[PDB]
This record gives sequence, structure tokens and C-alpha cells, in this order.
Amino acid sequence: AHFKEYQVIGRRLPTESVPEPKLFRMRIFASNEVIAKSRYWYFLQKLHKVKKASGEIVSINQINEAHPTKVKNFGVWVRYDSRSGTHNMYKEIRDVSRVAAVETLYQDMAARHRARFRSIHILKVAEIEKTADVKRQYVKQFLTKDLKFPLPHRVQKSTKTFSYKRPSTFY
Amino acid sequence: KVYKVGDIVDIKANMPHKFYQGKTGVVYNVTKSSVGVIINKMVGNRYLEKRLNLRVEHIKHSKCRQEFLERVKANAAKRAEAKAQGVAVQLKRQPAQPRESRIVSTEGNVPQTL
Amino acid sequence: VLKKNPLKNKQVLLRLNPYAKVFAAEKLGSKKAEKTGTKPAAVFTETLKHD
Amino acid sequence: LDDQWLVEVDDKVKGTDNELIDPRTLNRAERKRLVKKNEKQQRRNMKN
Amino acid sequence: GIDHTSKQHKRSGHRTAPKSDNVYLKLLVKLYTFLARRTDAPFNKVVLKALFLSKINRPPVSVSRIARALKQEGAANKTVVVVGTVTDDARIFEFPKTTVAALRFTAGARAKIVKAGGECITLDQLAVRAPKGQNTLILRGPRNSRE
Amino acid sequence: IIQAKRDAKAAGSYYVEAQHKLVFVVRIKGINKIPPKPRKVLQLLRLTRINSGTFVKVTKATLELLKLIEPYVAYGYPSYSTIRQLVYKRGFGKINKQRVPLSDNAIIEANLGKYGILSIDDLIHEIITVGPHFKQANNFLWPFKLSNPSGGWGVPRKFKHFIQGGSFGNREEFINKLVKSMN
RNA sequence: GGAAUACUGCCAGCUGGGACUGAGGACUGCGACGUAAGUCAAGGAUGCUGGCAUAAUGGUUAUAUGCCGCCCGUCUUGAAA
RNA sequence: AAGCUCGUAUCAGUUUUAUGAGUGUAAGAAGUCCUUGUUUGAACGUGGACAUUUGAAUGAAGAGCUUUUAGUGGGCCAUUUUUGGUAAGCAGAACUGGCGAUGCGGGAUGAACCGAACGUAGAGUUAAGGUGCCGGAAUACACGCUCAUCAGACACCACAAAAGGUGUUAG
RNA sequence: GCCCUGAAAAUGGAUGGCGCUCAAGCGUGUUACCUAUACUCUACCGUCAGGGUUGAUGCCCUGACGAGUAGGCAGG
Ligand SMILES: [Mg+2]
Ligand SMILES: [Mg+2]
Ligand SMILES: [Mg+2]
Ligand SMILES: [Mg+2]
Ligand SMILES: [Mg+2]
Ligand SMILES: [Mg+2]
Ligand SMILES: [Mg+2]
Ligand SMILES: [Mg+2]
Ligand SMILES: [Mg+2]
Repeated sequence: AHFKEYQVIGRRLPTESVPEPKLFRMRIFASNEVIAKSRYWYFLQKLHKVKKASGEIVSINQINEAHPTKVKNFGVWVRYDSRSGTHNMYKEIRDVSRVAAVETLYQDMAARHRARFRSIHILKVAEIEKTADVKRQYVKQFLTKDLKFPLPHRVQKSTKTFSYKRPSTFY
Repeated sequence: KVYKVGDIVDIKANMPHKFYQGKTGVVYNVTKSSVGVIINKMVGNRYLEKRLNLRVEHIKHSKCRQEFLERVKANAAKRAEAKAQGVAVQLKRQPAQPRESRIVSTEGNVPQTL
Repeated sequence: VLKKNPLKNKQVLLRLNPYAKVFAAEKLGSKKAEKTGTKPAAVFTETLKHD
Repeated sequence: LDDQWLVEVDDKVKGTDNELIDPRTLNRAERKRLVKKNEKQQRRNMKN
Repeated sequence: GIDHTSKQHKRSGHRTAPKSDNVYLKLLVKLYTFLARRTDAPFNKVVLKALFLSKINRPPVSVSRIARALKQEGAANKTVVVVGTVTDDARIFEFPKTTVAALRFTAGARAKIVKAGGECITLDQLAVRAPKGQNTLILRGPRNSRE
Repeated sequence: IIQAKRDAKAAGSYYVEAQHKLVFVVRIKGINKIPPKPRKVLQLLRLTRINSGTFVKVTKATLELLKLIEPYVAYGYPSYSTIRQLVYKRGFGKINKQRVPLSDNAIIEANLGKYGILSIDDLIHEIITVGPHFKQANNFLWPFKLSNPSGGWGVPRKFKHFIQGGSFGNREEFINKLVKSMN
């Protein structure tokens, strides 16, 4: 859906003579908290040897974008499952929010790589602070000074079946 | 290790009839060599009684009623104590309950992002 | 002879729950909470903003 | 069959006093009876 | 659809009505149905249940059996009730003085009871005398003795 | 609970709330082609038809039943408004093996007065806080016969997990929205 | 530093439009508004009004239109095959 | 189908707990306590007594015992375990589902595919599948890919060598 | 990832047809909408069950159910 970013902090259940287990925190992109907790337990079992029935969720908090009205360049480091193994991938997305950048990446994976949400892992989303560090041409072409471009061949949407005038595509 | 008729035993091998691994039965025949075990097996929609003959080393005493006997003794002791001193006593077993609330402090245990 | 829903029929609501009149009169469905000035800890803020 | 860890008891043995007997012992006895029968047949052939 | 746990439209059964066409028997059934409903009396329940049984399930009760039952201590003055036929018995030579209520009496049994000095009454007269079945003793005949 | 969360954040700690003691379960699939063990568990939980719902007290004995019937039910944690509306609109008692509408407090007082429950509000209280007589009150309540959701199920295919874009499994707090739609 | 708004949730908050239904047939009950007698939307529809008073509604019959519908019985897993 | 009894009676294609195996057993009147009799210990008992806090959860109003008789029996398909394999198909065991006896919605059409099981109707909402026209329902919105000298709208098996291409896009 | 080759016979025919190319194709996301003898509410028929009752195998009140070959029982 429309993605939201959460922090999930969990731990093992405290035991006798071994109190205060260490806390672990993950940043999870998900549509709701149920999916976020499911992803957290999945990744915790995949990385550490912690099971959901042996652990507990200490906290889950939504993380809002700090400056949602500022256009930013994002580098997204992801990995996906395959029969050969786990493959890295780096993409660059120009957007005003981390969650919208993640949604764009997921749509791009569904379109090109034929990938799925459960098979795509979001490893890192980092804002590119300097314009010189952007290294994809399809993003660099929008960083040029005094950028202008027209929108030729405009198609207007008619609410009526029949039109009494030949249409124009001017803009 | 002496087995008598009516004992509850577990069938545990130290090739044929591999279906009878982990089965629990009642001793009905005891010889100087082998032991006879009654097994109730599911056939269709009914249970049938079958006689199995086993070596002594391939069976052992089953402890499936040990918890029942110990719980009966503990219940008798607690009932005697609560009859001696008037108090409301709960004797039935209860399933595991959902846990209550708690406070988890980050006092030296600052959460670490993985 | 006929089932009437207390969620729609006010007479049946009052018959089943006498406290409904008090609830409506005191407007307990829109009770204001007392304003407090508690602030979260710096460790909580840093953890929330941490990557 | 003597070394077999588990022998199922035949249905036809029930109802007779030979139910308590070890089936391994019963089969060893049957084998020895067959061997002695073969020996008696050999002795009969030698007499004839 | 629904996943039924039990059979549907299952009859309770329990012998609701008698299979006979005797108008007098139906009148007795009516009277004891009224008594069983309006008294909450277990005696009336038992008599109503016995009035529905078939002939092979209502075996006869002998006068010698009645005398043996009256031989019990404290029962020498109770009213014997048999839902069925009371038959005579020539194997007994002493019969007590007592009141017996039954559906039918054989001629010999009625003569024996009257000669001993008691009375043979019907179930409606029993209902009038003891509406709740006070001081009554219900006797049933042997079942498995027939084959 | 709200202030305990705030006071924990001020002290640098995290307030972990107690686990839910109550769930509401709605059967979502029909009676054709159900495997025998889940079928038996659905009968034991009184979900004999599609869109039948019951309250379940959460223990280790009931969590495994819910896990067994997970592909065929939608369940979650009901709120006070959801429970109140369910009991008020679709609440029926089981009196002498008959389904009796709860249109007067005298019915509830006559049938559950031995347990200290005198009104429909007391019944709702015993449901929402799992008390000593939760079993008796819950079994007194006839299983709720819900309609189909008024706005639809919200998904193209129901019979996937709620996590994977379907309808079954544990949806936690969203069961309130679903049950209010189906009420 | 001071606010607002979005999102999620609650109200025994208010109010407009539309559709199907009116089972029951003296009273009894639970309630509400009322000092009060009484009143009520509270254990299932009443009130006011118009036209027609007959082929008008309705039925039957012949047909037209839209969609659905393979020829029965028997015997064979199974049958249009 | 008939009787007899009992009916907090009898239980359960389920879970939990304890204990086995790499699904089995057990969870109270077919109990328990004291008292010391039978062949200093096991195993059988004399007499008295404790209950509706009588021994986990959930569900269930019918359960048990005697009698008593109609129709039937070597079927197909599919899933999960397991043993042997063939050019390839597969063959032998264990268990469980669907169908025969069964209409309804959808998959254009259909023995085993998806949904759903059926008194007569009204209103509302849905499942699976769909919403250019046939055809009820957005020529909806949004992000990308593709141009096929008979593309594709498919069962996910095979052709298939993950082979060939100066097609195109992203890594 | 998508596209082309990756072998094809023999009456004229098939993504069901028409047709469709920033799709009416493919992957994915968010909503709205259509409609089953299914679900919810009501009425009516029948069956079963539980209560009441000094044309009584009738009458009154309440609740739940309704597929079916061989075969069984019951009322007509
Ligand atoms: Mg039905
Ligand atoms: Mg709608
Ligand atoms: Mg759908
Ligand atoms: Mg007309
Ligand atoms: Mg047709
Ligand atoms: Mg149209
Ligand atoms: Mg070929
Ligand atoms: Mg189409
Ligand atoms: Mg699409």
C-alpha cells in the first residue's frame, strides 16, 4: 500500500539469573504494524537465533519524515533472494520522502525485476548530501542548472461521448 | 529389571515392524526370554488389540503416570493443610496465561540497530 | 414479537441501560483529558532518530 | 527370526495353550523337527 | 450451509400414545395424563408410563406374589397397584385381607381376594382414593421368565 | 495506560503493555472441503457456519486451536465499543436450549444471577474483563450470526493471510473495523 | 518557541434523502416524559385525501420480446459422444 | 426398531500438561487417608472417614446394556509419507480427502478446477470470477516494460542447448 | 525483465467472438463498481424439540432446522 516507516525494538524474554536481555532495533517499511512486527520477527530469526515464541516486542514507533517538503536524492541499497544466492543492488531515486522512495523502488522491482515484497529486502536508504555523489544519468539529468522542458502532444480527457470540434494537442 | 503383567512400557529399539517405534503398551506375557505387549492400533474407525512379542532390551518402563501420582499426592497434602487451616485453595491445573505489563529500562542497555 | 435495536431505538436503550441518560446529560462521550507537560528522554529521541 | 527384535503374534495361535510360547522358540522347534524328519527319511532310504 | 454436529429432526420417542383402541383404556390414560401434569407426582408418572406398555411388556402378577409383597414389614396395610392383570394362584393356602387396584382381575383371583376379605378396585377408584398415590405399592411381573 | 507510556518515555524506558486476554473469532470459509482436524476445532469453537463469531479467552490451550484454524478464520482483539454494539444488536442468550433475544435485563438476571451478573452491562463487563465467570457468560451467549461486510472484504482474494494481502489470520486491532462492518 | 493540520480511533452528538416490509389483533410487561391527573416513537400501522366502480386491477388463452432449457427409459465408472 | 436403566450421565477425528519416539501413553468412586491382617520390601485386605473449590482447556443432551433386520462391497482421481526405478512414462505399501447418490455461481464449452451445498418468497451484502463491445460492472487512477512479416492475454510440464540475436531496459 | 529464432504438415476457423498497441498486453499498487439456491433481517409451509392447557392423538406460546440413489417409516 502506501508505505510507512517504523522502528521495532524487541528482545529475548528475560530468564532466571540472566536478566535484562539486550535490545535490538530495526527500521521496517510496511503498510501497518502487524506487517511490521511480522517482518521484524522474520529478519530477527534470519539474522540472530531468536524466535518469536522466545522473544517479545518492546516498542514500535512510526518515524515521520523530517523535511517532507524538501526534494532529495536517495541511494537505496537492497538485496533480493535468488536460486544462485543473495544479490546486491543499488538504485537512485529522486523524491521528497523515504517512504515514497521505497514505494517507487518496490514498483520498479515489480515492473523490471519481476520481484515481490517478501523477496525484496530494504538494506539501507541514505540521502545523497552532495550532488557530485549522484552517479546515475537518469537522476543526474534533472540536476542541471536552469532546467526547462516542454510537454508536447497534450491529450485532454473528454467527459462526453461526442465532440463537436476537432481536438488540439497544443500546450 | 523385572516386568510384570499390567506394567506400562515403551517400545524403543536399541528392520521389520518399524511402525512400532515409540508405541506404548501393556505387558500381558512374561517369559524367561521375551515379553508380550498389548498394542491398540487404529484400523479404519475402530481400535484393535494386537499381541506383540519383544526382547527384554527393546522395552523399558514407561513413566507416563508419574506426574499423575505425584499430583495426587500433592493435592492430598494441600487439601489436608487447607482443612487444618481454613483458606481458599486452588487445586486444578491452569493453562499458561498471557503475561502482564512491564517496564523495560535502557540503563546501560541502549538498543542497537542491526 | 419484534426485536428492536437499542443502538437505534432510544426507548429500548433507556430500558436496557438507565445510565444512558446520565451519560448523555454529562456528555461523557466527549470527555476532555487533563493537559500534562511530560517530555520524552533524549535517549528515546536519539534512538527514534537513529538509522 | 531368532534375532528379530519384534515378532507379531499370529491370530491362529490364540485359543490354544501354546500362546505363551516364544514364536522364535516355536520356529526353532519346527526347524529341528524338519531336520530330524529329513534324517529319518535318509535312514529309511538306507534301510531300503 | 451449516456443519451440523448432531442428527436433524430426531424424535424423542418414549411411547407418547397407546396403540390400543379400548375407549375405557383411553379414558384412564386421559385421567392419569391430567393427574401427572397437575400433581407432579412420581407415582402418577409411573402409572401413566405403565398404561402405555404392550401386552408382552405387561406380564401378569400373581396373588401369591401380592401376598409375598405384603409380607414385607410396614407394608401390611398399603394398597397394591398392578398395571395389568392379577391372576389366581392355587399354590398358596393363606391370603391376607387387603385392597388391590388393577386393570383386570381373573375370576379366581377376584374370588380369592374377596373371600380373604379385601376389595378389588379399578385404577379410577384408586385415583379417587389416593390422588397422589399415598400408601401404594406398585408391583411388576416377571419379564425374562417367558421366551 | 496512556500515562504509564508517557512516564516510561520521560525516564528513558519503554512501557510494555500486557498481552490481550480476549480475542474475537469469525469463521470466513464455508463448510465444503474442510480438513477433519480444523473442522473438529471449528465445531469445538462453535463456528458452524460462515460469518459466525465467538469470543475466546486467550490461553496456551486456545492459541493452538486458533493456530490450527488460522486459514479459515479472521480473529483479533475487540474493543469496548465493538463488544457493546455486538451484544446490543446481535446478542442472544441460550435458555433451555433455545435462542432468546436479550431485550430485557430480567432475562439475564434470571439466567446468570447466580454468578452476580444482573444486566446486559454486567455481561459486557464480564466479557471485556475476563472474569471468574467468563466461561459461563460466554457459553450463555449464542454464537453471533454476522452478515457479510457492508463495504466488502477490502481485498480481491480473501483466502490468503492478512499479512500477505488476504483476509485470514490474526489482524489484531483491525478486527474491530471488520466486525463493525459485518455487524 | 508557539500553534495548526493530516492519520487512526471514540461519542448512550445532531440532521437530510431513498428502498423493502406492517406479521400480530380487548387488557396484562418492561420503560420514558411528567408534582399532578395523564401522555408516549415503550411486548409488530395508523391517520387524512383523490379517482374508478369496471374489463380499470386481475385471471385465462394465442402470440411477441430478453435470458435460460440436448430425448426419454434402461444398462453401463461414464456418457452429447 | 423395541425394550430396560442412568442422565454434571456418557463422552470428543481438538488443544494443554507430564512422559516416549524420531506420532504413542496417561490426566481420580474401576479414587484417597489412617489403622497392620495374607504369602524387615513389593503385591492382596480388616474397620472408620473426607465432595456440589472431585482433581487442565474447549464443546456437547442425550449416553450405556440386551434383543432384533433392509441394501451393499473390489471403484476412479488427487494430496502427504516411504521402497525400487525406467529413454521416458512409472511400479509396490501407509494414511487422508473429492466423486458415485448433488443441484447452484464462476472457469466460453466439461467426471474429478475455483466458490458454495438446495423448503416458498421479498430486501440488503458478498464468495470465486470480473468491469472496451457481445455482457450486469471504471475506454478508473498510478508507477514501469514490450512492437512480434500471423506478439500476448495458458495450463507454470515439455520443446529448452538458461543455446543463438549489432532488439530494448535495469543491474 | 520483455521481444525475435528456439520446426511445421495437409477441407476453412478461432486468447469464446469482435477487436485491442503510452492496450482492451505483461508486473504491481490504491479505490469504486457487478452479482450465487452462500451470509444477515422479515413473512409463509412443513418437520423436530421445549413449555401451558378441566375439534385432549385438539388448542395456545417459544426455538431450531429443510440436499439425496438403494433402502426404511408416516400421512394421504
Ligand atoms: Mg438451511
Ligand atoms: Mg454497495
Ligand atoms: Mg474477490
Ligand atoms: Mg392486465
Ligand atoms: Mg442454452
Ligand atoms: Mg455495460
Ligand atoms: Mg515439435
Ligand atoms: Mg475482457
Ligand atoms: Mg494492470
